[PDB]
Amino acid sequence: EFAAVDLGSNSFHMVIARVVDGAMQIIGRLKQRVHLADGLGPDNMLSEEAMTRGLNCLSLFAERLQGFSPASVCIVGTHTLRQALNATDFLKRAEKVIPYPIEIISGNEEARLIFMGVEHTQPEKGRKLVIDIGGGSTELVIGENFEPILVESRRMGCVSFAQLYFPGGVINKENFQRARMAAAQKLETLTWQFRIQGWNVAMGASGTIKAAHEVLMEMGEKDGIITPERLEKLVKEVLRHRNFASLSLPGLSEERKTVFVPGLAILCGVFDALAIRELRLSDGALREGVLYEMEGRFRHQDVRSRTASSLANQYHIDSEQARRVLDTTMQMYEQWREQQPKLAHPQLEALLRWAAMLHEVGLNINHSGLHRHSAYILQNSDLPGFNQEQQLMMATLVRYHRKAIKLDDLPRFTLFKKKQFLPLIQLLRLGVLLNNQRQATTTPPTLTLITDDSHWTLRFPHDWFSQNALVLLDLEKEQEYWEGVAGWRLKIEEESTP
Amino acid sequence: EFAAVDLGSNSFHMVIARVVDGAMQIIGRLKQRVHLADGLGPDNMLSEEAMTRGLNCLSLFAERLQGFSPASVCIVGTHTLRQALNATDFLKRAEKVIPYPIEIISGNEEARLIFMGVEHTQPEKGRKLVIDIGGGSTELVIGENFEPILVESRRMGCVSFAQLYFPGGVINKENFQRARMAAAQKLETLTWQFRIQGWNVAMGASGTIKAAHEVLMEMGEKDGIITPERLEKLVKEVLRHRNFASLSLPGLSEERKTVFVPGLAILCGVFDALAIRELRLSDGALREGVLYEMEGRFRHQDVRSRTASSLANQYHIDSEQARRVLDTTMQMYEQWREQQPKLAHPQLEALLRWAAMLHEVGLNINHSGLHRHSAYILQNSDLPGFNQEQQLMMATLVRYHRKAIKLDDLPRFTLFKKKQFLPLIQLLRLGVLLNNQRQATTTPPTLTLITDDSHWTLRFPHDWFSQNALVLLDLEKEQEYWEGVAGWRLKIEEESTPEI
Repeated sequence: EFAAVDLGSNSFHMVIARVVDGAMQIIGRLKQRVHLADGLGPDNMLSEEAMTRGLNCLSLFAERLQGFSPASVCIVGTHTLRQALNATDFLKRAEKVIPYPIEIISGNEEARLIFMGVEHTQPEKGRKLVIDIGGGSTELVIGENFEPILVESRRMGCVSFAQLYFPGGVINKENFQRARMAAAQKLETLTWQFRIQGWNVAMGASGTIKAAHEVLMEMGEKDGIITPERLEKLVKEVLRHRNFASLSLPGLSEERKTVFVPGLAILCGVFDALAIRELRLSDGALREGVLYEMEGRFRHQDVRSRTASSLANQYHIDSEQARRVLDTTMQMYEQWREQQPKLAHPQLEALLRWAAMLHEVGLNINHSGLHRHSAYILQNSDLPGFNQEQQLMMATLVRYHRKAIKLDDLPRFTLFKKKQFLPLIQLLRLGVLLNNQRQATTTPPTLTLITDDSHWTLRFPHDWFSQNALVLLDLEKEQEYWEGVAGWRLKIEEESTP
Repeated sequence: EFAAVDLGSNSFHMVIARVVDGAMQIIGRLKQRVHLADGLGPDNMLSEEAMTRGLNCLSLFAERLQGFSPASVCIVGTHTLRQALNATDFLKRAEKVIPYPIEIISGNEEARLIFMGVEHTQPEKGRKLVIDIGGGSTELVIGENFEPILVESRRMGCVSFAQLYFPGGVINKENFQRARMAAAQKLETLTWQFRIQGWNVAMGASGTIKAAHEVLMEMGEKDGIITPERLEKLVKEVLRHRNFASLSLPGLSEERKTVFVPGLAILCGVFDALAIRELRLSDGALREGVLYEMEGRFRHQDVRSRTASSLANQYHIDSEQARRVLDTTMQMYEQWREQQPKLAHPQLEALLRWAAMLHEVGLNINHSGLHRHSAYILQNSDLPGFNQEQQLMMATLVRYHRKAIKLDDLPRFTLFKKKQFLPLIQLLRLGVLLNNQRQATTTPPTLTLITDDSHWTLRFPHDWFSQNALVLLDLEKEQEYWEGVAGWRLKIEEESTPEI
């Protein structure tokens, strides 16, 4: 029994499901019109009223989810929480009304998941184009057979476009055209690329496209296909009205009336830019993509594994070295975990494992400043399957893997605590250093790690450094590096005369 | 007549030559101890006394090069200038005693040129290992047929290791032992790779290795080869003495006595690390690499072209887009140039071209923040042929090619002035944006650029924007960007004359 929750701009959505004989099956769906993006202002601060509204919904969502284990639930946040400067404050307050962490995801991860949701709900063959127009952002993907090919997101949605192009809710040809051209403008750099890739079928998701389809059926269209001609009919109808408040289109809810016009403008902008001839509405979207992702992970299908393996190929990472560092780092990790079990968490363990595998990702840029270059790539790339904090954590572990360490600029995390991840930096630094000689590395048959808080002792075999003098110099340098970090101390020992 | 000069950490060097019927004819060579590296204090600030030694030598060099045009001289700076936090002060002071710009180059670039100098001087067949121990850095290169295969540089040299391991010039087994191991420690990551790669001959360059060779010959070794056994003989002779000041090995100058022991220690460490059996002395080194490069550049052969084409392959850059943006940018550049020709410079022209060609290098990191990611790769990668300022300038042009612009964040340059390079940023921003639609781009048949200092007017064909609405929106956003930059103004016009 799983649940996927999507904290969007216009609404918060939830889906609950189970798996029977390998097949997914929906138990319940929940939706509450929260208007999170409405509370977003000039300074990009969520208002106290919108935050109160959202907290009230998460308590209701937590009520429905009473008894669900953290593993059976995924809550994601999108455009509005990506742009809110006080996102952290909302997240922290949310902690007291819903016991599952909120995971902010990037626009390109959101687009990827929407595509997966459409693909899993709409299992119709062919290369698909997937469009999703939201309250704050718009996603566009071309893919086939659950494999994305092109993935994009743009900061345009019905809420933002309402304020920018329809001040006070005013409807006219000029306001509409400006909004439509603005939408095409945002797609300028991808039109040739998307059109030359092409698609067998185009599918549209979420509220704006759904309303467009419903108004068309109300206005006499014989089938549900959205076409350039039919969109022009919708525009003509819209322009018969002077304001969003008097937008009396058959089939529109009072709520949809506040955002339908800017949404339609973006939709027209999309069709204009990509020259879509036929678009059908999909019942799948983000929450379904999330639901299928979490389920695949219970079956040990984790796209992040593929992400890490593809990064290794893209950047020509020495796999033999990656594996040496991983083995060394994790041999020490198991001991650290053994001695401080309350601080060890499987999610951070996974991130440490990928950090070890990817610490040399920036080598093809330069060995000089390698930790900074590796961190640059990991922090700024598109990493399918990673949420924002996971991505930033992995980059952070890599950022501090060698040379002088001052933790002045350490990022804050809502999902991870310093007591849990600082020791992973210590472990990775030691794991890397011990493998400096690459293929010439002599690996000790045994290596004992003894921890007393952040005062660590590494005990090597009897007389080991007599044949590994350079390693000892590297360790003595690391001891000096740890002296800069308050609380950290490194001691090196060797087993005594037998 | 042309000359190559390098400002090292112990010696400054020069070579003067001329080309006769396809052949390089070396006219003369100069080596002068300056020991600039001794002036590097704990805060990495070059001392006044050291800067004065450097400037006095540059004055002498300038006089030697009287009548040489700037195109006929290339001066490069290595380790000491890379490390000096006040390098810019020294470079500004040098402007008054020698009229040629001093080009600081990376350790990697230095290593590459050293290998090139050995190859051009040692016309011998085979894959070569090249070791060069300077006063401040040590380079190790494996290459063949004038192409480097493995290129490395480490921060260890005969001047720097003197202070570090032999304080007060005190010589003893423990001090020597430490220096030798420290040199091996710096080679940790490259030994296996280098040893597997192998070489048909090992060549050594610069003063430390030349001194080791000269002392061995004076000791009676039958041939001039440096071997591990012979190095142990040198070490034993060295340890007989208590100080640099009393190092009476036959064949060492008083100047060489001050740095011979730490250099010897590094040499032993290199031999331990790479398992070298025989090291032959080469008389070619960095200055010869610079010299042969300058010569190729007269014949329009520039390794930077290969560097730019290699980056395009490495990062799968769209060549059609690169070409589109280059053409657009350079068509406006020629108009800019003709309106203020004094402000144009061949060097900066070449860097704008390459910036246009490589502005999308960071696309594999992300489509968003492209200007930042592209600049990051260009700023931090090894780019053969480029000096530090050229590399940073090229990366800077790319860094500012889109989005909000803030001139207060620009880096300083000794070689380029804002009046010469800010218009390159303006040209590139325009060239890129006019091609936003890629292959779907509509290229205007004409495009006139009119400049009034930094108030620029772009004049498009009659009625051009009626069929290119998105391009106008992009240009309007660019106009807004310039309105936030003092003195910069963008005006967009259409020719007013109707045509049939």
